Amino acid sequence: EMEILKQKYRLKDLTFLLEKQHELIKLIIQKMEIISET
Amino acid sequence: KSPLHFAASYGRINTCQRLLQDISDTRLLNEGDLHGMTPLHLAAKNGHDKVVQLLLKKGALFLSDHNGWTALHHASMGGYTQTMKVILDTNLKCTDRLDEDGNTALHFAAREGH
Repeated sequence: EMEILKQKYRLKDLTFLLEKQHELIKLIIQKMEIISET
Repeated sequence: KSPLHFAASYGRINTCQRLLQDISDTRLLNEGDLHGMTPLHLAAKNGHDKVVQLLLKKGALFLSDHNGWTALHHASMGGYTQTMKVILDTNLKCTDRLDEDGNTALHFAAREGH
């Protein structure tokens, strides 16, 4: 039980990190110098 | 044209401010994609609020694409609450519209579980 519980918390931390990273990448597109391939 | 679809589809606020300074030009925003999607729906789908509010201040007229989906519908898939609040405060007549089969904005919000 405690091992699956630990896995659940680790996966929650992982998905929080991935959500933040995805928001960050969206930040990356929303200000880009797309001129050569515009 | 296509660059407008691209830029409005990914939250390029400065470019939008640049290339829609022509007030008399109206038909280009009301254009359609291969699926008829209007930039509003694109920005609602791709997580962007400043661009959709900027277009709304122009009077986007709330176009509807194929499959009957509308801006609120596409904004629902993704759980972006900010676009919901900035698109609902303007008019309450944009919640009960219906798509090709009968699903509403609530149907899709529940479907994606936000």
